[PDB]
Amino acid sequence: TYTISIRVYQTTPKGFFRPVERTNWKYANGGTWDEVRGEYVLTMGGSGTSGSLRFVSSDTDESFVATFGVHNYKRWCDIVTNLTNEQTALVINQEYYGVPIRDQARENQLTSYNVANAKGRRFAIEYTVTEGDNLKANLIIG
Amino acid sequence: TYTISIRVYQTTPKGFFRPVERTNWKYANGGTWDEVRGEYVLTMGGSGTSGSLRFVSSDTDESFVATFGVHNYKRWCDIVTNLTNEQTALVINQEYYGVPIRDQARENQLTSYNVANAKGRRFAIEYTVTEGDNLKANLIIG
Amino acid sequence: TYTISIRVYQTTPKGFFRPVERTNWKYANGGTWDEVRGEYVLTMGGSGTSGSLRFVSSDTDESFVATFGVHNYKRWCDIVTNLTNEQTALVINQEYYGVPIRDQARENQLTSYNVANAKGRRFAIEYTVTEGDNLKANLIIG
Amino acid sequence: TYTISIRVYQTTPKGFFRPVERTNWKYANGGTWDEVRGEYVLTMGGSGTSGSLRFVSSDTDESFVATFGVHNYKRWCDIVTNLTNEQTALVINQEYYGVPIRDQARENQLTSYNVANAKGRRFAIEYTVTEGDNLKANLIIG
Repeated sequence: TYTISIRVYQTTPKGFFRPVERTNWKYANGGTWDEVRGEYVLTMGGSGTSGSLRFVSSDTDESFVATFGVHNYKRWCDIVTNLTNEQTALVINQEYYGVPIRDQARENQLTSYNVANAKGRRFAIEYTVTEGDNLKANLIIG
Repeated sequence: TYTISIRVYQTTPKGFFRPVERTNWKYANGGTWDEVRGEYVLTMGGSGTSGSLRFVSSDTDESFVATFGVHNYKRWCDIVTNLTNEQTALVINQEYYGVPIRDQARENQLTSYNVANAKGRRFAIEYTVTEGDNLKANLIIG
Repeated sequence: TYTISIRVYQTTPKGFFRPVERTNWKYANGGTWDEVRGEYVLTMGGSGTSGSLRFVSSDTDESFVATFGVHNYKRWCDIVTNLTNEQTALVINQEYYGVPIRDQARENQLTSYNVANAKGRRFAIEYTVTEGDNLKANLIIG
Repeated sequence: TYTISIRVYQTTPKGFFRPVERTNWKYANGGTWDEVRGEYVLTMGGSGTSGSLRFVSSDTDESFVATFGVHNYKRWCDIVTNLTNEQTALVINQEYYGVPIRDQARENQLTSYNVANAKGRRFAIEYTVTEGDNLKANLIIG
């Protein structure tokens, strides 16, 4: 059993990102999202699946989907921003298992990733514990 | 803009269902899930989309997905239980837009629905406000 | 270190009780409230303190304070209802350390307790795990 | 009726502050805490009362209590850090109605306040809406 426990950091009072969606991919017996001691915890039965979180800032018309998983026993992550209204986390989560560019992001098995939106704001995932059964990550909103 | 505000009633202290997933379908400019005063609020851009909540009772190996939406300007709902390990809310929500047995349920535009799992536990949705932009429902776990 | 993990059951769709307050008494180095996997978790460094939760049903003008703690290495609980507007959880929690009738409730070290309000609705605390470091309780709203 | 809607910004991925306590003072018919769209909402019956939030970073042995209220029809705020183990939000909130050094802070009716703990970490409250029934504030953790 894997857990990925995520701490969210909003670094500037410019805009306000709120959680709006949390999804689980169907592989490796699925998985769950729990809130535990102020953290978002993704639990998976083993390697080969993932889950996504979407955050929205209605004040500034900004949003992103952050995806976390394990591929061949190594943690991975990605962030997608500049979302269309059709790009919910339900949509994005699935793309990592069929869309070549997204497949590659998962295959990269990154301990850290960052991307900025068209408005200039950067988002980052940083795994602080990168090995073992209880992985930990910071989700940093710039 | 539509909202569906959901109050969850867990009625029986045998097992414990916890929220594990909340999804948004991509049609009608998508949507969001918010927690508001102890309720789950699904907000949608217009008619033709939906969102799902999955609950799991790990103590008793039980689970269900409850889906809420608006089809042709009328509210709808459905519950799926006796889930396989592959049937996350991400999977189930999407099935309402392509899978015949799910399409028909959506097209029924029900104000109430109930189902029992193999263990005999009843799950129910009852809309308490069935008209207008701001709909309300009870989700009752038996 | 003690934890008391509380599962809330709302047994009837009549009214809707929502969480509005959570307090920690100052003895035995205080304590904390956490949300963990859908449960309310009170953590205390040792015996001799407590914490309170207040729930309100605005629909029906009902409310109660539920208090949980450990006294001389035995768990205790109490519920106060028919609250005046001045009886917040901050107020009620403290009364178990100075008010004779409340002191007695704590000294009783109950594994279960129930009380009904003037409107006829009953509330109950039921400890399902009554011994050890990780205590568990059902909070049942009738 | 007053509301104070609070957005929490945790700006630095060194340590992690989690919400552990939320209290309501007894004056002006008390009040409630609600979670609304990712924000903390303190609702009060009238002028002359307050509510407190405690946050703890267990990883770095840091904590603070942030208090928000209305005094003589003007909003006020304060932060207390470098807390002893006995100083829960239950304790701190009550001190604003009897303890001279706390009374004076409330009477200042501040729209903004900041303080640093012994480790040099800054905590700040800034009201973004300073007039009317529905007030807004940022709680910024440095």
